[PDB]
Amino acid sequence: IIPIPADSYTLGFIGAGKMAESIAKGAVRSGVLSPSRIKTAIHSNPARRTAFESIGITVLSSNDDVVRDSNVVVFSVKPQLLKDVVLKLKPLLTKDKLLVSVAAGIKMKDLQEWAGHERFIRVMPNTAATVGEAASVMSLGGAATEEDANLISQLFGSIGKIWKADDKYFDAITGLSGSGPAYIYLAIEALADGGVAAGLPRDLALSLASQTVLGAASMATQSGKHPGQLKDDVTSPGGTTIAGVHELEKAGFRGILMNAVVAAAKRSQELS
Amino acid sequence: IIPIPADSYTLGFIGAGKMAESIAKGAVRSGVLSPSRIKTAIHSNPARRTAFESIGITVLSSNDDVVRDSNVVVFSVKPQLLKDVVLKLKPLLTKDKLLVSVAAGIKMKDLQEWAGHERFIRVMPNTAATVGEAASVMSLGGAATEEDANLISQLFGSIGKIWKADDKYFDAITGLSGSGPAYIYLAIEALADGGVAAGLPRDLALSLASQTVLGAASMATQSGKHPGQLKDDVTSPGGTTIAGVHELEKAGFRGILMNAVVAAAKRSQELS
Amino acid sequence: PIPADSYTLGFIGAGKMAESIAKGAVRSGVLSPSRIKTAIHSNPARRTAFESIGITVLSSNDDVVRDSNVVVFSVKPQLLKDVVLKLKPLLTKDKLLVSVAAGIKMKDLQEWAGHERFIRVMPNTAATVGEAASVMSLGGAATEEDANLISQLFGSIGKIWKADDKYFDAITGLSGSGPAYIYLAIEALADGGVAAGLPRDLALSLASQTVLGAASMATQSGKHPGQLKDDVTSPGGTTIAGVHELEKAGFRGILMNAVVAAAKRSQELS
Amino acid sequence: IIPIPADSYTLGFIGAGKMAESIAKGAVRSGVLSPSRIKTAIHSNPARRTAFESIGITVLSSNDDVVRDSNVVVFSVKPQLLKDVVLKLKPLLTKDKLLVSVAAGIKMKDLQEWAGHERFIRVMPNTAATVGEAASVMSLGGAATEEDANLISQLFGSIGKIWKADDKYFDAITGLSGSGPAYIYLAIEALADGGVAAGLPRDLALSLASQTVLGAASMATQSGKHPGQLKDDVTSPGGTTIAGVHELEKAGFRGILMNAVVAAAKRSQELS
Ligand SMILES: NC(=O)c1ccc[n+]([C@@H]2O[C@H](COP(=O)([O-])OP(=O)(O)OC[C@H]3O[C@@H](n4cnc5c(N)ncnc54)[C@H](OP(=O)(O)O)[C@@H]3O)[C@@H](O)[C@H]2O)c1
Ligand SMILES: NC(=O)c1ccc[n+]([C@@H]2O[C@H](COP(=O)([O-])OP(=O)(O)OC[C@H]3O[C@@H](n4cnc5c(N)ncnc54)[C@H](OP(=O)(O)O)[C@@H]3O)[C@@H](O)[C@H]2O)c1
Ligand SMILES: NC(=O)c1ccc[n+]([C@@H]2O[C@H](COP(=O)([O-])OP(=O)(O)OC[C@H]3O[C@@H](n4cnc5c(N)ncnc54)[C@H](OP(=O)(O)O)[C@@H]3O)[C@@H](O)[C@H]2O)c1
Ligand SMILES: NC(=O)c1ccc[n+]([C@@H]2O[C@H](COP(=O)([O-])OP(=O)(O)OC[C@H]3O[C@@H](n4cnc5c(N)ncnc54)[C@H](OP(=O)(O)O)[C@@H]3O)[C@@H](O)[C@H]2O)c1
Ligand SMILES: [Cl-]
Ligand SMILES: [Cl-]
Ligand SMILES: [Cl-]
Ligand SMILES: [Cl-]
Repeated sequence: IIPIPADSYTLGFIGAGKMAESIAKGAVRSGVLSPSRIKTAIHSNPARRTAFESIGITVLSSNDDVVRDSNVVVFSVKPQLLKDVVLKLKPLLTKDKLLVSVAAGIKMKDLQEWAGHERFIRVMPNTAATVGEAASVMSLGGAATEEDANLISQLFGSIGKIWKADDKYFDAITGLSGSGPAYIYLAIEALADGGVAAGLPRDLALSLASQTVLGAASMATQSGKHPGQLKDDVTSPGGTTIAGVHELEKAGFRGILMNAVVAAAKRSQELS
Repeated sequence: IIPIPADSYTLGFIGAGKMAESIAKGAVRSGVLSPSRIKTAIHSNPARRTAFESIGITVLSSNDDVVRDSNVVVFSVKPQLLKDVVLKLKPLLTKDKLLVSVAAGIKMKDLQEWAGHERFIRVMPNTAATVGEAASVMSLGGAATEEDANLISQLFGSIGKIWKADDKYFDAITGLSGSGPAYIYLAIEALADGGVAAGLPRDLALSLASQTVLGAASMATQSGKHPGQLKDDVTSPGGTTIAGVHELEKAGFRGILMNAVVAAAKRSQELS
Repeated sequence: PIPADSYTLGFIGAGKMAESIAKGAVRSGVLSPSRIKTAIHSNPARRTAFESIGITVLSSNDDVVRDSNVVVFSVKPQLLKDVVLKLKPLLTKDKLLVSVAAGIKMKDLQEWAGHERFIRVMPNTAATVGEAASVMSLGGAATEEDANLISQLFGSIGKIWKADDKYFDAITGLSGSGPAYIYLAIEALADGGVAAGLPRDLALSLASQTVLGAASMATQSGKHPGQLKDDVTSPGGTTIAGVHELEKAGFRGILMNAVVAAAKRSQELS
Repeated sequence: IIPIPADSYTLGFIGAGKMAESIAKGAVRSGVLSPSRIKTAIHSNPARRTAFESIGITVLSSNDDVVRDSNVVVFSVKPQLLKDVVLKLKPLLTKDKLLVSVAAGIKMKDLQEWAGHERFIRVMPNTAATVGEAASVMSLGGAATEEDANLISQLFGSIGKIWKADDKYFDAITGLSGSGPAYIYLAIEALADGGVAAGLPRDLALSLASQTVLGAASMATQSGKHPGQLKDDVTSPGGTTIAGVHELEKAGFRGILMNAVVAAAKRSQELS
């Protein structure tokens, strides 16, 4: 358990997919890494090779070589393939290398058991990694150090925001930040459909809907205020906003969103 | 109707309130204007003086002096005060000066009638102007030129996005982009409440809820995809997301949001 | 100007609300009983109610008006117009007039009296225990000092704010009518406790005090109600389970509906 | 089992948190205790030291010292920490010291077992302790005396009202007076939103909502009347109040509150 060199470490991705590509691009963009400090290896699809090579990243010929050449190893394969991937690599997974999993639904207890050591960090990012606005949460294995956590905080900070939490919260996280973007995609479409129903052109309705949601969320993220207070700030007496708000409350809007999170969290738990 | 010099016009705010401050800051930040080209005047509250002076802007002693010194005049008082404010200034409202209203709910027909001429642009911004993410729409009076419009686009482009539309769409705009932020504040709170109901800490639930919404909206704004495509991208077969989405659909989530927009737009119309 | 420390107050309509205001003003020292007058109508039990507080009961409404710097109209609303018309010669501009009548607008008050030195107040039922929510509106000739005087008076029986007359239908639906919404809530909470196995007496005692406490927190804490709700909803706990039931059912929207309906009814009546 | 000296006993808090601070302040305010008769010890957060010292209370260096110096010991740590805290202190928990737990959801049977004796009182307060308007209930362990009960009644009388009940009622007490304040916070916000929907300014709507609720509860507390009679007193024929009440009854308002108490009480039982 030697500290990973914060400014010069090399990063390897096992599973050269979309999430790996997003993280790589983000980290290159933010200057946290350069392409020469990133490695991956393809599986069956040769189009993935091109994706990485075109951003300056070297694609090695096996998972084993990626691990050998890396200080930090990110496992970014589909969850149901992760166990075998880790077991095959296990002789190379020495405690001087920080391991990271972004696999949905795979618990730290299992990660540590497969790898045979506890210098492991789990991250649950979300789809908005692609635009640098992921909501990510990390949980630390028994031997991950504070400096390991800072390294991962800086890396994932390059594709959005990143918070820390106990591993036991990750089913609920999955139902909220993991699954939530679909709730808001529905909301955006519905708001646009509402605009069109009220007489607006469809291109404008959609443009407004998307930017309205973006603006409101940016207020919530930057203002330091409770969402109730933000709502209070915009509801003028007897005005349009409160008329719309009343329709939401008549229908139990808040309880519907709560239901969705809860159902999604419960599903996460059922899928293990 | 002399063209307003694009690179040298002076801007005046009538009503030195929150929205004026947001616009002024934005325009100074973007480099559209320098503080020396902006003027305003205080009403009763001397704290507003400080707000403007601290960004380098000169506070004159009356609304009349602001108008005299300005090529472009933005009316940013509360809507129910606007008529008397304009009537009092009318003699100074010569046709060489471009007039702009940001007042919610006040139609172009009335603006033009109060001012006595048609070189008037209406804008409807929203509350996210404070963080530079407003959704704004402008409509042009009968004598507003294409160059006048470009000037106003550039100015409102500095506090978010800005689109153009006929005045007859403004009730529906008001119900969607004007009132919509409250719908999303409710959504954010409810997502957080859902997280807590599924066992998350509050501080984390709320941070995730806000950043989830922000991220999803960023994906909608940048991806070029229809919201249904985005929803398809994240709903993996039999997974957590589609479980949550199904709960939303069982309850008619989309129709509830449509209802809110339609009701808000109908209220806008009823208020005039 | 009405002498702030020495004025005399008259009640026209010696009912419950007049009694509550009289007691509260006596208790706070804003008035003494010797500075308050009223007159009975038909019920002689009202005489004993006022006399037992040290207040003189005069023999007619006319005498009450003559002897008073400030005149509070505290008869039922449908009786107010005739009462004011009968007294109109005595309603001189040196006397401040006040109505606590539900649903009667300032425009009508001023028209019946023939002048504009008139203040309207909408209190509520909790005046009885010194916890009213009250709002005042000022007629066209009511002065700032007149307003202060009324604030002091209604500050003795609860809280008092100022608002334009045009808000009073909505006020009536919220603070006027709202107590009944809470009485339902209290009963329901108790019934819920009994349904979960609690003894009735204890269920009811807990319900009332839980509501009292929560409202005291909202009043004193300086926090938004959402923040207060956040403070008590621990992760996966009992509180968020209960809140989730409320939200599934659209609890908030139901209370909104009640306020809106009540306000609409106020407008329709008035 | 020596009686605790009613006028001179010393009180110790284990767990120097919010509830401990509320109880301390209430007891000082009412004159039941003086600050010199109260002791506590901090854990990790030194801001808690300042909170108690600023009330005149001595902060000792360990839990063990607090116990040694106290006749009455109040356990005010989070419930999931309580078992270990009591086990560690057990050698000092002699029968001459009255023990009290304010921990939510921890039964008398377990308390007695952990401490190794039955001179134990359980109290369930609620959040309004902060303003002296808690609804609290106590249950008595097998060796708690009448004089012990009077001592606790007096103590908790200083932060609200306090009743006695068998331990088997506590899941339902938790769902009603423990959780109930949230139900009322929703109600207060909803009433305010309703005011705004009916045309009121926000500040006034919220002020009125809060005081209306406070008033009505004071009437219920002081009047000696059944809530149905209080409702009958304010519902004039065909008037505004009955119009509002009818909307409540149409929607099954009473059943919804009953549902919330029941669900909360059931959750309490499930959490143990
Ligand atoms: N995508 C998101 O937005 C998001 C959000 C949160 C979490 N995640 C998590 O991120 C992980 C990756 O998702 P993704 O969307 O990027 O998946 P993906 O695009 O399908 O990428 C997975 C890659 O792994 C490769 N692979 C399969 N077997 C392999 C092996 N034995 N060794 C090395 N590579 C192998 C696949 O290549 P072939 O196709 O050639 O077999 C594929 O390129 C998942 O566990 C997911 O739960 C994703
Ligand atoms: N805020 C938003 O998010 C938003 C969004 C869309 C549209 N709008 C619109 O923008 C306008 C301004 O809103 P706002 O929130 O900025 O309001 P605000 O902050 O209250 O600003 C109003 C300002 O006008 C001043 N004022 C009052 N009477 C005046 C007079 N006769 N002459 C000059 N100034 C006077 C007020 O001063 P005193 O307080 O000192 O009297 C105050 O500084 C409104 O029409 C609103 O509909 C706002
Ligand atoms: N009580 C509240 O909580 C509350 C809340 C808000 C507003 N208000 C308003 O306050 C007003 C009074 O209500 P209240 O509940 O006190 O009514 P109340 O108890 O019935 O008393 C009104 C009194 O007026 C008397 N009266 C009838 N005709 C009269 C006349 N011509 N001259 C003088 N007095 C006459 C009645 O006499 P008899 O005894 O002979 O019948 C009665 O004692 C109402 O307008 C109500 O809307 C009350
Ligand atoms: N708050 C309420 O309204 C309310 C209502 C009813 C019941 N209760 C109950 O009252 C109890 C306390 O709640 P609370 O809100 O007051 O919690 P709190 O504010 O978090 O207080 C807990 C305190 O215990 C300390 N602590 C942790 N481990 C300790 C140990 N081993 N020895 C001594 N102290 C330790 C903590 O210190 P650090 O900060 O350093 O960790 C903290 O100061 C809970 O059991 C709760 O169920 C609370
Ligand atoms: Cl509005
Ligand atoms: Cl999914
Ligand atoms: Cl809880
Ligand atoms: Cl009524």
